[PDB]
Amino acid sequence: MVTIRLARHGAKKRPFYQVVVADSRNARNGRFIERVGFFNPIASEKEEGTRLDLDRIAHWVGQGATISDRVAALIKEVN
Amino acid sequence: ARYLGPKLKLSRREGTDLFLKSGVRAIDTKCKIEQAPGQHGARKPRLSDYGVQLREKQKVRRIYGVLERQFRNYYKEAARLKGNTGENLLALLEGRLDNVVYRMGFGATRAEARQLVMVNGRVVNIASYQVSPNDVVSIREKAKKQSRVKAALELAEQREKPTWLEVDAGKMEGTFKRKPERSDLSADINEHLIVELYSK
Amino acid sequence: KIRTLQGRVVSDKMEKSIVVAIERFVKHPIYGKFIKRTTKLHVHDENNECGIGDVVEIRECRPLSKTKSWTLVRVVEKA
Amino acid sequence: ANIKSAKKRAIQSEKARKHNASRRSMMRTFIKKVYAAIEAGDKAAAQKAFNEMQPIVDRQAAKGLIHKNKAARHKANLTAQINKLA
RNA sequence: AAUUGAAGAGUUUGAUCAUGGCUCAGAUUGAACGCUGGCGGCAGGCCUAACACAUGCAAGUCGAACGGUAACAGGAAGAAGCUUGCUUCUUUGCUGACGAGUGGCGGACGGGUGAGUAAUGUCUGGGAAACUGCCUGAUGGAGGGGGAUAACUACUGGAAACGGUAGCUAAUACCGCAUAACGUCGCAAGACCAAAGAGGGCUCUUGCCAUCGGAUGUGCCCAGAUGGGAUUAGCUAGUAGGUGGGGUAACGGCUCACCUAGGCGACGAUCCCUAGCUGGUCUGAGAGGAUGACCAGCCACACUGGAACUGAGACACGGUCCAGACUCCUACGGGAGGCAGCAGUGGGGAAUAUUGCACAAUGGGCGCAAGCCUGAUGCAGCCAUGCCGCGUGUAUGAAGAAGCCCUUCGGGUUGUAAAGUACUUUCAGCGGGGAGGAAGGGAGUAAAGUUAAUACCUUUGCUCAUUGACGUUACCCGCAGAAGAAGCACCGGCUAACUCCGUGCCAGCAGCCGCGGUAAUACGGAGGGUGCAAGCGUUAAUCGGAAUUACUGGGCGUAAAGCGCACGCAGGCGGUUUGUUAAGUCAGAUGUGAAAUCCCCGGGCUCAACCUGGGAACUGCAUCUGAUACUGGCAA
Ligand SMILES: [K+]
Ligand SMILES: [K+]
Ligand SMILES: [K+]
Ligand SMILES: [K+]
Ligand SMILES: [K+]
Ligand SMILES: [K+]
Ligand SMILES: [K+]
Ligand SMILES: [K+]
Ligand SMILES: [K+]
Ligand SMILES: [K+]
Ligand SMILES: [K+]
Ligand SMILES: [K+]
Ligand SMILES: [Mg+2]
Ligand SMILES: [Mg+2]
Ligand SMILES: [Mg+2]
Ligand SMILES: [Mg+2]
Ligand SMILES: [Mg+2]
Ligand SMILES: [Mg+2]
Ligand SMILES: [Mg+2]
Ligand SMILES: [Mg+2]
Ligand SMILES: [Mg+2]
Ligand SMILES: [Mg+2]
Ligand SMILES: [Mg+2]
Ligand SMILES: [Mg+2]
Ligand SMILES: [Mg+2]
Ligand SMILES: [Mg+2]
Ligand SMILES: [Mg+2]
Ligand SMILES: [Mg+2]
Ligand SMILES: [Mg+2]
Ligand SMILES: [Mg+2]
Ligand SMILES: [Mg+2]
Ligand SMILES: [Mg+2]
Ligand SMILES: [Mg+2]
Ligand SMILES: [Mg+2]
Ligand SMILES: [Mg+2]
Ligand SMILES: [Mg+2]
Ligand SMILES: [Mg+2]
Ligand SMILES: [Mg+2]
Ligand SMILES: [Mg+2]
Ligand SMILES: [Mg+2]
Ligand SMILES: [Mg+2]
Ligand SMILES: [Mg+2]
Ligand SMILES: [Mg+2]
Ligand SMILES: [Mg+2]
Ligand SMILES: [Mg+2]
Ligand SMILES: [Mg+2]
Repeated sequence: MVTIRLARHGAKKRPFYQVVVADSRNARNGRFIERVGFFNPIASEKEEGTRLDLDRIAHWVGQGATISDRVAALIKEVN
Repeated sequence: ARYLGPKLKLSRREGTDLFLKSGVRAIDTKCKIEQAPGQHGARKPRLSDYGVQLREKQKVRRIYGVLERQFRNYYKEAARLKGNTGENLLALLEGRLDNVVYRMGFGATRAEARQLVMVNGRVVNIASYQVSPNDVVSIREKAKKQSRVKAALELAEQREKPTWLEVDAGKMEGTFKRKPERSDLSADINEHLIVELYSK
Repeated sequence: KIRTLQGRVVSDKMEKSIVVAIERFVKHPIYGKFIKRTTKLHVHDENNECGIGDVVEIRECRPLSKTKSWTLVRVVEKA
Repeated sequence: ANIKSAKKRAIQSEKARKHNASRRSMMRTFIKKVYAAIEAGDKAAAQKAFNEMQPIVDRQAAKGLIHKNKAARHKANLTAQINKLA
């Protein structure tokens, strides 16, 4: 189905995640429908570690998109 | 990755003081600044237009001990940046931190200052670090028992200290207040020759 | 409006079908001269209204045969 | 087959083939009787055959042997042809 | 703020100007080779044989669908050496669980490769006649029966692969019946079609069926664009269209019968050759030129040829069937296999890596969940393949030491170079400390919402343990001592850098011109020097310079170039005025132009490379609304 999940970008030992709406069948870093945020797990203090377009997430959840475990946890800790 | 060879020959080949010595005694007493190095040294043929452009580039390099690959990358950066490319290039070389350790007077030479290698209170051991306007550069406490740094400051105290910086005694710190204009630097470097050489 | 093309009937020999030449005037990609180009479409003409030389409005429709996916809208001018 | 689940799929798909072929054959037999009644040219015979066919094509569509559009087509094609007969 | 951007030189001649080719300076690479080689970060690494492949691994999962019980862990009964308290040998699905089996879902994803394909492909922009598992919204349903079958059991055929026979049994397996409308067929009247339980403690959770929506995915159609060849000009019979039947999820010559004789083509059909396409990449001032490896989108293929079956989806890489070419096991009767998954082997080649570790993270399958699976992925190994960073000491130091080398023997130069003397300790080595990548999940407890319930369940808090492959991590502190760490090309001009000795058109050099026949800055060595530097050279290859295919931006009297001359179809071009149209053209708006990349302003790794936020850009395409000078159409 349509899922909201993390695509792993960044560099070796220094992950940076794009938060994407995608058909679940596509590869993690492949075809996606829409980018709705990012998550940096090794962000220095002061820098924004997480941004999420919660309105766009709500649109997609309203059309029956699921959310990965990690994105659900990021949605909690943001708001 | 470093020129570890006899240093006076560079100033001799360039035929000008490149400020590459400590200054325990005079440049004239140390070497023949008039004469180019080697067996065919007292000879001085006509130098080509290419040869002139080369020697100007090799002048600006050999002062700082910046090898060609790294110097080329500065040219590209200077050309990219807005405004006058030749001025941008000198501003980038002046913005380097490893000039500062020497220039503030901690090393007797840049080669010594480079052996010795804090900015905004954080340790930086990179010669190529571009120091920004309003940045405080300073020394550690752990190596203030070295006789090198004592001697080097006494050598530094006879030079004309730079006129967009603020070196201090004791805690041994100074602010990069602004970037230097071309007016600040020596009207001797013909940086248009370097711009032209890389445009070739 | 609804989308239509206009062109000249170059054949009416088929039953309930015509061939319409659409002339377009296009700038040459390299040399800049404006050049005449032609696209021939097989068009449906239920009643066999049109004749060779008529100017016709046509519209895109579902496939009606192997080569026909356009239908006659009006005759602009009879020959 | 190399993989265990592939071996099982080969068995299950063969079982499904036999089951499906039987129902498909049966459905086609009942459709053929309507066309055969039309070919002869008798409306009462054709409406009888059609009334037998109708539940079968509908049920096989529900079970997924055919799509409902295919069931619809068969009923439409034969209803049209039965109406033209007398 | 985001297109600030454009260099020439050598070589024809006795000399000259022009013409014109050849050659060079630059940038680049999936490179290779030679010499050399210290460390790190980040990336990259079969371009050739879509050649053949040994071995391991790359797809399973669910007991909360089902009969069960081969494991082994409990539990209860019934007895033996009897540590008077139980191990042990027995029986028993009773329970945790679980081999095999039925059933469900997955195996169509993820991963590989570029053989085929010059248009059933791709790119851009539109369209109508469609289906769509899992997810999601709404409205209802969810009744009552039946016959089987695997496992299993008995017998039994085969060397094996793999069966045969008979009996027995379960379900969310299968099949009627009932029910039946915002469903299907029908002009209507009517007619017709479904389903499944399971789990926790009547209630909750979850699943099942129908219909209409959403979302996603996929099929289909059209226009323009997307290589070369005319020393390929005609091609086409389901061919082009029509009518009717059939067929498809769906339009359709998709198919068939009949009817009409069409359809395509110099705006290049047909035929031949080459080729995966794109975002982009390299180069370039730009316009172009070259290119499509890595990353991402699309397509195609899976030993070769063909075929379907199952399924929401395949004509299916690790599925089925057949045939073929290979190769292997055999009791000779028969059987078996497909690395263009990852690793690896042989082979080809100038040339391209380990038969590694882990599911901790992200994602994927199954599962209520726990979890299990995952060569995706995260990591590690190998290689200077590239990019970026750092080291190989620093200061002093005339004795201008030797030893060099050159010298008009005065000296000069290497060279402050070395030594000597102060010092320093990055990185490497050795020893101690220490982030971050961990979110979650598991336990009982906390309140509220469901509820007959202060139950179970759900959610959120609450507290206590606990999860890292990388890993002897990044990074930090301490120890010892200059210690363990510099090469490669070049020096006649172009082109930065000159002497001596050896050789004597020889040996040899050479990108181009040229150099070498006894005083060679050109060969070979040396001393000195120049350029680059953990690299440097060489070769290959692309663009540049090359305005040397010239659109931007060239020529044709004599340098290459006006057909021997004309007529003329297609085509290109078109005097002047008014009106009209609005095709070109112009303006505005809207939609689209994936992300990455490039660029700008920022941010993060000590810096950089690298990573990353927002913007700009994507010069295009389409649609709508206007303008009407010019070009085109029409009228006079
Ligand atoms: K199974
Ligand atoms: K020339
Ligand atoms: K696959
Ligand atoms: K290909
Ligand atoms: K056909
Ligand atoms: K037809
Ligand atoms: K291109
Ligand atoms: K094939
Ligand atoms: K399925
Ligand atoms: K995992
Ligand atoms: K021209
Ligand atoms: K006009
Ligand atoms: Mg380097
Ligand atoms: Mg000559
Ligand atoms: Mg089991
Ligand atoms: Mg795939
Ligand atoms: Mg029932
Ligand atoms: Mg069923
Ligand atoms: Mg019924
Ligand atoms: Mg030719
Ligand atoms: Mg020929
Ligand atoms: Mg038809
Ligand atoms: Mg068609
Ligand atoms: Mg090919
Ligand atoms: Mg150019
Ligand atoms: Mg490719
Ligand atoms: Mg191409
Ligand atoms: Mg099917
Ligand atoms: Mg498969
Ligand atoms: Mg395989
Ligand atoms: Mg392999
Ligand atoms: Mg070989
Ligand atoms: Mg496994
Ligand atoms: Mg020279
Ligand atoms: Mg000689
Ligand atoms: Mg070349
Ligand atoms: Mg050109
Ligand atoms: Mg010319
Ligand atoms: Mg002549
Ligand atoms: Mg001539
Ligand atoms: Mg003539
Ligand atoms: Mg004429
Ligand atoms: Mg005119
Ligand atoms: Mg217009
Ligand atoms: Mg983009
Ligand atoms: Mg006009």
